[PDB]
Amino acid sequence: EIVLTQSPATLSLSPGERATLSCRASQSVSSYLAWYQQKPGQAPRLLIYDATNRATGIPARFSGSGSGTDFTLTISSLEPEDFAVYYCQHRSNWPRMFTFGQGTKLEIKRTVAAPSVFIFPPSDEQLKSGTASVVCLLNNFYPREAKVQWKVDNALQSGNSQESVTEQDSKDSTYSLSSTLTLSKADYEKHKVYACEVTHQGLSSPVTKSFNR
Amino acid sequence: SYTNSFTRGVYYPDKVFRSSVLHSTQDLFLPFFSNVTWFHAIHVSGTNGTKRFDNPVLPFNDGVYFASTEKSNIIRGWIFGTTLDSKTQSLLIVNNATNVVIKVCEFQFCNDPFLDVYQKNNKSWMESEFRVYSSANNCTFEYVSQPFLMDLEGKEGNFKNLREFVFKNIDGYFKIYSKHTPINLERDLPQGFSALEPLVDLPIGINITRFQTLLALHRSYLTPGDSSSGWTAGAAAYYVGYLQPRTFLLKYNENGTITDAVDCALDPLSETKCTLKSFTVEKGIYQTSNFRVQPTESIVRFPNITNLCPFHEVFNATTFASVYAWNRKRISNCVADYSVIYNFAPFFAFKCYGVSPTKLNDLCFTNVYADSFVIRGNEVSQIAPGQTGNIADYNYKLPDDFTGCVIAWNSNKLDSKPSGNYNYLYRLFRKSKLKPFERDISTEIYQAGNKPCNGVAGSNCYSPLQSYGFRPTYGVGHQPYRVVVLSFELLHAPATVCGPKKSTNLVKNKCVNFNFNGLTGTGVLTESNKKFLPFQQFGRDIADTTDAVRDPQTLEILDITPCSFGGVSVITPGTNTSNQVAVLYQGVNCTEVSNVFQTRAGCLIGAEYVNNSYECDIPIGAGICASYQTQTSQSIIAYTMSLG
Amino acid sequence: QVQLVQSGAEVKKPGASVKVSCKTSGYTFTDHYMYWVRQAPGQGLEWMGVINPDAGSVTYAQKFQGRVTMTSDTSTSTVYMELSSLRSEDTAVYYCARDLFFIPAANSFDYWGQGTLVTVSSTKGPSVFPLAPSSKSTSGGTAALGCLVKDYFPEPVTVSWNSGALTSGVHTFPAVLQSSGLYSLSSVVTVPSSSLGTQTYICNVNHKPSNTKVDKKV
Repeated sequence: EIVLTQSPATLSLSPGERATLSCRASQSVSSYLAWYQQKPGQAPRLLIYDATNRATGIPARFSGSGSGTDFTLTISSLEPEDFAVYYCQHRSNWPRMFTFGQGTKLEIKRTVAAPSVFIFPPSDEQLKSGTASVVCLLNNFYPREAKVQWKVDNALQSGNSQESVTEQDSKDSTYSLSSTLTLSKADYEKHKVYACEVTHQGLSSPVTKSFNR
Repeated sequence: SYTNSFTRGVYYPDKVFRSSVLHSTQDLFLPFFSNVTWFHAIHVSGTNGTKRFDNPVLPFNDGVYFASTEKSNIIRGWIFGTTLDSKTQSLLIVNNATNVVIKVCEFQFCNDPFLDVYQKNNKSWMESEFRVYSSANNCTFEYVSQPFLMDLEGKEGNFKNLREFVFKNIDGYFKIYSKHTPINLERDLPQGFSALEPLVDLPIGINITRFQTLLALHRSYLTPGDSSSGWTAGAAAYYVGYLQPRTFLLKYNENGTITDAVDCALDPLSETKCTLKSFTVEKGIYQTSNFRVQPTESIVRFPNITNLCPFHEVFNATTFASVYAWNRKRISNCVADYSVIYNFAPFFAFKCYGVSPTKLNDLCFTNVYADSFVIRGNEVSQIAPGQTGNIADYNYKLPDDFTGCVIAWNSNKLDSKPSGNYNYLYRLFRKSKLKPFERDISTEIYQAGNKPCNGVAGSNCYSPLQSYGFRPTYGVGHQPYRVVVLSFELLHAPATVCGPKKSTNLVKNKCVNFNFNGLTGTGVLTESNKKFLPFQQFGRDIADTTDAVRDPQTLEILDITPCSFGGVSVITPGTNTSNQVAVLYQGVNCTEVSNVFQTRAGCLIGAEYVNNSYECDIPIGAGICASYQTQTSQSIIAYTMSLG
Repeated sequence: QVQLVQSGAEVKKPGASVKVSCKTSGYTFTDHYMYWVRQAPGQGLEWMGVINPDAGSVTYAQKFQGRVTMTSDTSTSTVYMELSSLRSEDTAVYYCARDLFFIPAANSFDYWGQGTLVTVSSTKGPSVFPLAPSSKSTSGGTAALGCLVKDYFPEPVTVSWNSGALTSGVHTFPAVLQSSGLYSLSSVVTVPSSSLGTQTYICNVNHKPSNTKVDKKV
C-alpha cells in the first residue's frame, strides 16, 4: 500500500509563528488526503479533509494546501491549544485500505534549561523484599536529549535500565525523565559505588551523581 | 494438387509476452503434415487461343493458411463473403502499391473478379481499376493502413520470396497474421518453423463461410511464340489451408519467440511429448487416455438463473419524486441482470464513470443504490463527478469517486401535462453545500441577510421550493428527464449481485467440454432416465467418476460418459535415436479406430509382430515386448520376450 | 448533539475475544458509515475498516483479514467489534469514527468516540515503596521526594500527595511495562530543603481495579 511517510517528525517551534508539516506519498493522491489532530489524552479530530477544503468546527488559522505527491499544512498562528500530534490519511477508491503515517509533534520553543540530576538509593523496606531499584531523576530540562548512563564501580551497565519521559508541561514547557536501574539484592550488596551519568545539550560537561552504600 | 506442411501453421494466439515457458492453448491452428490444397496459378492457353484460368469458390470453413510465392504483383488481394449476392458484408483487401485498401462493404461486385497488374512506377497513379467491383452501397467499416500489408521481396539467384497469411473467422477480430522468411535453396521443400505475429485486427463482425483469391490477369499482350502452351516453368503457386481446433503446446524462447510447437493431438509422438512434458521420451507406457484430441465445441457457463432484482419501478413507475425527496432503493440478496435496462427506452447519456458498461457483469458488487429523480432538460450532465451546478451543489451531488452510472432518458410523454406543472421542484435556495448523497427534506425558510423570517418570508427571505414548469410546447432543454444513478459501492463483503449467469441450450449427444454448476470436465452427454433426489445436484459412480449430473435448468437428466476407449497408450524409443513411434490402444479389439496387430492387452497400431524372440527392451504387457532394431531402414517391431 | 459513547476498560488473556460496543446518538444511524481505528501507546492510527449501519456490508483490514467481525444492529443503533485471538501486541485503545459522507462514499473521519483501553495480561496486586533522598542529594537548596509504586498492571493510579493538598512541583511519570508484565511508575515532587523534617509528606496511591488504597509516609 501507499507508505505515507513524514520527514520532520519533530517540529519544534514557538507559539505565534507559522508551521509547515509535510506528508508525501507515491501514487497520485492530489484530491485524496485527510488531516487529523490527536491531542494526548483524547480522540483525534478532523483537521482538513479532501486536502483542499476546510472542515467544520475548525478555526480559520488551520489552512491546508497541496497537490500531486507533496502536501503540507499552513498554520496561521500557533496557539497553546494547537500543540499536538498530526497525521495524514488518503482515501483509496477501489481497495479500501486507508493508511496513516507516523505523526509530527509540535513543541514549544523556549530557552535551554539545564537538567537537575538527582539520584535516589533504594530504601531498606524495598531491600527486605529482595529487590533493589535505583532511581535517577532528571527534571526541568529542554526536549529529552539526556541519554542516561549507569556506572557501577566504574563499569558501564546496559540493558537493565528503564527510562520514563513525561509530556511537556503547560506551565514552564519543561520535561521530566526518570531512570530506574533494577538489580537484585545480592548484586546490590556486592558493589559499593553507583553512579548516574547525565549528558545533555544544556550541560557543558557530563554531570554524574554517585553515592556510597 | 496437394502438398505437405511439415511444421508450418503456428502463430501467436494472445498478445501476452512469455519467456522460457511451455504453454498449451486450445485454438484453431493448422495440423502438422496435412494436405494443403496446392494451386499453381499460371497462364492457360488452349488450342483455339482463348485465355482461361482457374478460380473456384473455395469455402472458408473456419480459417485458411493461404501462402503465396508471387514475384512482384501476382497476388495482391483477397475476397471474403458467405452470400456474394449483396446480402452480407464483404472484404476486399486491395494490396495496391505502397498502401493497402481494406474495404468492408456489402455489395455484389461480380462473379469473376479479374484484375491485371499494370506495373506503373508513377508515384501518382491508380492501379486498381473499376473492373473488380461494379456496385456501390453503404459500407459499414473501412481503413487506410498506411503500412502496406505486404512483405518485402528479394532479388537474387536462388533466394526467393516466401510469405504466408493466417486468417480466422472470429466474430471479434479478423486476426490477420503475417510473417516473411527467406528461403536458402531453390529445389528443396520449405521445411522450417516460422511463427506469425498479429499484424492488424479489424473489429468487424460478419458471417463468412466462403472466400475468393485475387490473382493477377496481366493479359495486355500475350506475346505469341514464347507462351503458346500457356506457361512452362511457373509464375507463382498459392497454397490453400484449413485450420482445425487443436490443443497446441507452444515453447517460448528466452527472447520471447516461438521456436517449436507440439501438436499434442493426432500424432503419437506429439501425444507422448504432451502427456510426458519431455522432448526426449524414455521407454515407458505413458497412458494418455481420454486426453487425445476431443475438439468439438465450447459450451461453458453457469445455469439456473433465479429471481431478478427489483430493477423495475425504478426505471418505469407512476411518478418519481424530485431532487428534494429523491427516492433511494438498495438492492441486495439477488443477482443483477443489466440487460433489461436498454429495453425501456432509447437513453440520452449512458456514461458510467467508474466501470465500462460491457464489464458490469464481470465482477461482484456489494450493494447497488438506485436513486431516481426528475430534473430539468438542460441539466442532464450537471449530475456528474466534479460538477458545480445549481442543481448539483444545493441538491443531490455525486462525489469524485462515483463508480456507478448516470443512466437517464426522456420523459416528455409520461411526466408531461398541459398544466401549471406544480408537481416537481428543485430547491435552488440552500444554506450550505450538500455533501455527496445528502438528502434534505426540510422546508425551513431560507435567510441570506439579516431578516427575521420565522412566520413568513419577504424579499430577503426565500422559500426552499419552486414550481418546475414543464410545458408540453417546450423543446429539448426544458423537458422532464428521469435520471437514475446506480451507485456501485466497493466493499469486500458477502456480495450478492455478481452477474446474470446464463448457460447455453444444453447441447447433448456431442463430446464437448461441460461445466455445469461448478464441476468442470469433458466427455459426452447422453440421455439417462435416472431418478435423482430433488436436493441432489452432483452424481458419482462406484469409481468416483462423474457419470451424471442434474440439470440446473428445467427438470432434465443427463449422463456424462467419458468415452475413455479403454486406455490409450504409446511407446517411444527415444528422440535421440529416431522419431518413429507406435500406439497401443489397451482395451480395443482393433475395431474402434499402418501396421495393425491385436495383443492380449489392446490393439498395437504402428508395429509388426515378429515371430522371433529378443531381449525385452520396452515392456508392452502380457509378455509382449517392443524395441527399435535394424530390420532388413529401422522401425519398431513387436515380439514375445525370451524367458531364457 | 452527535456524541458516540463507547465502553470503558477491558482486560483479557492470550487467545481470546473481546466485545467492545460503541452506541450512536443524535443522528439517524442509517446513512453515515462508521469506522474502527486502533491507537497503540506511543504509535499512531493503524487499521481501517467500515461497518454498514443497514446491512452486513463490511470491509476488514489487511493486517487482520479474518480475525475481526464487525456486526451491525438497527434496533438499539449500536455497533460491535469482536477481535479474536488477542496477542501481546494488540493492546491499544480502540476508537469508533463516523464519516462526513453518506452510505456510498467515504472521505474521512469526523466524529470520534472516547476509546477503550483493551489489554492482555494477568491481574495481580499492587505494591508501594517510598523513595527517600540522601543527605548529599541536596543540590541548589531544593530536595525531591518520591514514591515508587510497582506490581500493578492497570494504570488508573493517581498518586496524590497529602490528599491533593500539595500540587506545586508534582510530577507523575508515565507507567513503564516491566519484564514481569506489570507496570510501575514513580512520582516525584520538588520541595525546599528548609521544609525537610518540618512538614509531613504522604503519597496517596489508589488502585480502583484492585480496590487498594495505600498512603505511604515519606
